[PDB]
Amino acid sequence: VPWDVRKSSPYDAYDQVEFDVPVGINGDCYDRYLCRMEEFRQSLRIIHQCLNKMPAGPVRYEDYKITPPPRAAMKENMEALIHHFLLFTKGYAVPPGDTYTAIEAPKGEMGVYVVSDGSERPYRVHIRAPGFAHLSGFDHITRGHLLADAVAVIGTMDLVFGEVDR
Amino acid sequence: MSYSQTINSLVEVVLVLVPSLVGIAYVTVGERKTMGSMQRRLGPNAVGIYGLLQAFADALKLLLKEYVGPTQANLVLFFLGPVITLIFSLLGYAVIPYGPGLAVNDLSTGILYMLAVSSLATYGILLAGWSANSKYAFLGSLRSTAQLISYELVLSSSILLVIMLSGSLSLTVIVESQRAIWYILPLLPVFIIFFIGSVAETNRAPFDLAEAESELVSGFMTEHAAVIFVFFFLAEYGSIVLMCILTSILFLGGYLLINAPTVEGSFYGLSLGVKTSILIFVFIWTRASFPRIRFDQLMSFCWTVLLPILFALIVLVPCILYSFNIFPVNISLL
Amino acid sequence: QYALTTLDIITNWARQGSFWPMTFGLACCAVEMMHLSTPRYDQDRLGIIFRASPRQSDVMIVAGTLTNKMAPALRQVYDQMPDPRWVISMGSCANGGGYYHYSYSVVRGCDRIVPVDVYVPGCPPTSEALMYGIFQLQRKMRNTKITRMWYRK
Amino acid sequence: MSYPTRTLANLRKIGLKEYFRQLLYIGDTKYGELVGVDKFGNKFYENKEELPLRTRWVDYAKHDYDA
Amino acid sequence: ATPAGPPPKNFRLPPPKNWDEESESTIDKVGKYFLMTEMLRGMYVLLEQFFRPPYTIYYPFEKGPISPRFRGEHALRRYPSGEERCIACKLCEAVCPAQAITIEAEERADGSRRTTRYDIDMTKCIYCGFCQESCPVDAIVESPNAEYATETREELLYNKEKLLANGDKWEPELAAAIRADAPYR
Amino acid sequence: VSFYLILIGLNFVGLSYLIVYIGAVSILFLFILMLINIRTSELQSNTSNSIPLTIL
Amino acid sequence: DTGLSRDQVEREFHDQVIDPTAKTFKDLGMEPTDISKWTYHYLLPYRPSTYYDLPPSTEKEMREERKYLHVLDDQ
Amino acid sequence: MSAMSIYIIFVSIIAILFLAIDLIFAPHNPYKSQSRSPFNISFFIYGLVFLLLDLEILLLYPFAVSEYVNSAYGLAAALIFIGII
Amino acid sequence: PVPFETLIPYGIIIAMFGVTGAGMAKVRHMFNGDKRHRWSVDQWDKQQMERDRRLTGHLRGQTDNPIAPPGFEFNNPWKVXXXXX
Ligand code: SF4
Ligand code: SF4
Ligand code: SF4
Repeated sequence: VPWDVRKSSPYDAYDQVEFDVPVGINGDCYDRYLCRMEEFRQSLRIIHQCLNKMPAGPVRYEDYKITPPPRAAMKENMEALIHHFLLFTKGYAVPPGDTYTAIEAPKGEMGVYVVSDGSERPYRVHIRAPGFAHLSGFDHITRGHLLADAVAVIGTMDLVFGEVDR
Repeated sequence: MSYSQTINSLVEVVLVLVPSLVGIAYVTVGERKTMGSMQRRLGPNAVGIYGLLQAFADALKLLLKEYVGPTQANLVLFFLGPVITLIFSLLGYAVIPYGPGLAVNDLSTGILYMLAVSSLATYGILLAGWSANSKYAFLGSLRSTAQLISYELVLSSSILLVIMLSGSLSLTVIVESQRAIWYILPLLPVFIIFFIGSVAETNRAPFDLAEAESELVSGFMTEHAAVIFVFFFLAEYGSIVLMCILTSILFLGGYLLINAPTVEGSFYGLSLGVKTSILIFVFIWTRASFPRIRFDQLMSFCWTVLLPILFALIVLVPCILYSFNIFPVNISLL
Repeated sequence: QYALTTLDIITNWARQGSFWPMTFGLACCAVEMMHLSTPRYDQDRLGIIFRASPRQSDVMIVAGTLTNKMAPALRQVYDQMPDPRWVISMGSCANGGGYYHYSYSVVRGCDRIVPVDVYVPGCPPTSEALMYGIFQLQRKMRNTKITRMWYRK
Repeated sequence: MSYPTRTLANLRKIGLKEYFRQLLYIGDTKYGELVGVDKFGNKFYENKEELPLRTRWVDYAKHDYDA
Repeated sequence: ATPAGPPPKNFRLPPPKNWDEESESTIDKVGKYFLMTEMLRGMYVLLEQFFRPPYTIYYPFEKGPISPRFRGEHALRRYPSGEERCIACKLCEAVCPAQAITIEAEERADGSRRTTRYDIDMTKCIYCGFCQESCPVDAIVESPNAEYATETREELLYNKEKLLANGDKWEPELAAAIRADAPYR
Repeated sequence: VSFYLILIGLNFVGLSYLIVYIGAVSILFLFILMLINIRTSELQSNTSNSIPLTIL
Repeated sequence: DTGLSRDQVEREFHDQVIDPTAKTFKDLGMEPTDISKWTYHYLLPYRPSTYYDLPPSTEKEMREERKYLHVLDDQ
Repeated sequence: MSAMSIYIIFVSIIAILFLAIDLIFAPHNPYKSQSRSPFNISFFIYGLVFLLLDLEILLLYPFAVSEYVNSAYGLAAALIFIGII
Repeated sequence: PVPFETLIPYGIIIAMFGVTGAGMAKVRHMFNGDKRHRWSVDQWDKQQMERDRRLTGHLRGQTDNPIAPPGFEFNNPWKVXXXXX
């Protein structure tokens, strides 16, 4: 299946960079190994483009109601000091609503579902971990097969259990 | 004779056995340092100068560690397997010639002695897995016993081809018969098969399921603590060195090179050592270079690749010997 | 007296020279712990070999967040370690609960479950910080009195 | 991992006594210029022709060296 | 599976090739099998690495690199005069993601706004630098130190005395790290 | 028995016993025996009842 | 501690005689349990549990065994 | 005393010393139904084919130390024997 | 470069083989009376050594004399045993 979240729903600067998507054909551990080895080369290819396309300017959104002001501003002018005080004690308020946002994480589609109530604390944060869905398929991919192949498919799933359990 | 026979036998035994264990200790240190250089690292360099005391630290640590035996199945049976494995792994050094006739026992049936003592060593592994009273570890020790006997067939089939060339089971005569040519040239496929069989026979990588912990069901050797670990590990390094010595004896001309008795003996010992050390290096080299073969694949490799080739060579080689009038004499010569 | 110190030095030199941890790699601290075996630091150069089973191991490194669901397993492997044995708590989570100290599912420090010989701070401690703690435990072994302790009483 | 030419040269620049002492703590044959000494007595050295991250090193004042 | 629209050009693979149709000679095929050519090539790679320089450094005689931003052991700092930098704003206690800081404060004998309790539970702290980012006077900082493993857990409950002593000992590093990175803060 | 045969000079047959009987026949017997379910209680005959016949 | 010494051999001829003018568990509100209540609990991990040691199979057990294949012939 | 007898005794002695050290000086503490399942027939086959093939190799070892007297005639019978197995 | 420290254990292993070879050659030579030893000794060889001892007293003793000393015709050893025939 040719599908990459960076291609289908571009985020950050992935629409400004060139790269290829490795896709297998047999759906086995060997194809998934070859896709990951080629992903090494496309990652390096993207990094080189980012080195040359790096623009000048600020690295934090320029509203001190959301991002903390520079330390020199915070010690210099009244407005910056207030915004520094509030962001580190109350935090910024996030408009109410909800969103499901997904990226192409190294282990697959990582998503997060956040519900905002308008306050400075999130009402609900649910994390969609690709390793959770993958390990839930372990029975489907391993039933009828050899015990001596289980280590191969545990490794073919990119499994970190901080992702799985959260 | 000149002095007491008992004194001679004491000294001859001490000269072979004691420096052997020193060499086995430093093969483990050399394994760690060779894989490290291959892995862009150092390996042991802090326990003793240049890491030269590392194996002695390991052995003393394990010898003073507490042993956790099974749920009182039997005291004798639990140690019985480890003891057998170590003793018979070391017994094969007694027929190694460090020069013509320079062996603890210059035996005319020496090749068959080496085969017998190796067969008696597989018992300890099988008797250990059962004694552990864990059906999970028994199956791994069972798979390890199946691999050891199957590749014992590979080694004794390869050795039969060398005996056809030399016409003798004396290790000395095999070596002397290579002054004509090292058998690795005429028997080149046999040497490669024999070396592969020797790696499998020693439970060494890529045939290392016995100690593999990442494989879910493997790792029978991984449940061995304190003294039992020392027994099994010493037996394994001892067999690795002996399979490299026997490989040099059969195919690399043994103690042969490329007036005083002391220097002639030293050169023969050194030439055997250099050849043995090279095969120990290759032995380490393959562990670092390859991934691990599954049990079903390694049994299929033995029985559907190596053995069918060897049995084909068992037909061809004596036909060549007869066709060229080169069937050797079997009397005491050399 | 001097003899018993000599055996004391000898037996302690062996405990330091072959330091075999059983890495209970619970979470992200295991990544820093795994970096101690890699070429830059090469723990093997000092004699450290990681061991998969507690039977072959001298030290337990708790490197990760200990959940309530996991604590019985940790106690079980600690009980299966032959003496002499030591425990190193590595990381804020293993130490006192860490970022999850106020969680319903987290043990607020593995010292509620097992006795701990060395606490290594950081979330995660650096590979060098882990090495520093291992050095402290070796210095602890180096000062352990064994034959002189029995000789006192 | 010193290599023969490196170790042979450093031996000549330092002598066998110093060589063996260095082999007793750091386990290597290192030579460089003395950058300075700290309050505790540790000596610090630099050599910019060493391998990366090995260009600076300390000789600890105390036998039971601790970081 | 494929995106909507017409099938991607040449997405369908051509039919499988029979043994007869393989474009590779028997001698080469038999030779690689029996001689294990690709395994020999992999072994040759290891010998190349065997003669390359190792990456190992000899710790603790040598150290790995750290940056002015490195987040290690916490310290409380002074002014050049020796007055405490801390004025009990409680910004670090409020922002702390792990609730590792506990502070109490009143007027000092001279009437200055100062702390009476400043504890950091180092077994709760996640070493994130948020306190150091939130401090308006550069009072709380993380030192570069990472080698302070302790025998007991109680030794990792830092009170104000422990933290002010840490700042006194580490101040030249603390000022150098602040000097290098303050333009970016 | 094998050690006995070796010491009287029957070295080939003595080593053949070690290789064949211990090395392979006994290994096959233990593999099968150590895989099958055995209750030792189900296998104990009252040997005292067989002792008079044993003497005769 | 070898569990064996001169004053320990002498100690085994002596027989525990309970002072009648001494406070007991009664005074503390406690009722000691008998040791035979605790042998099974404390010695359970020391009873062999190998399959070799179960008592012989009942006729109920002999009959059900014939509902299973006991060797994998395909493996 | 034959060098082979002293060798056997010394190797045995080494094994006892290793046991003795860990029995005397190592610590010791009292730190000490079952389901059943069918076993795999492949284990019986490995042992069976090993044993039968181990016997046939054994029967060829006399030929390798007798090739000169056996010459062509003994080679025929050896080849007949090899062909059958 | 060459990692010499990795090669040191091989030098130790190689040197241990040399120590065994040199040592076994020297002690065997002193045992044989300062002459090189025998090997691949068959029954004919053993008998010739016993005949050498009944001429000189030493199993490795040599004499070019065409005439046997008196008592040679009487010192042929008939070996006696109690069980194994
Ligand atoms: S202490 Fe920090 S780095 Fe270590 S396991 Fe817990 S969260 Fe991960
Ligand atoms: S350390 Fe800084 S942020 Fe925290 S109370 Fe003191 S002044 Fe406020
Ligand atoms: S580093 Fe982070 S967790 Fe630790 S005290 Fe400062 S804000 Fe709290």
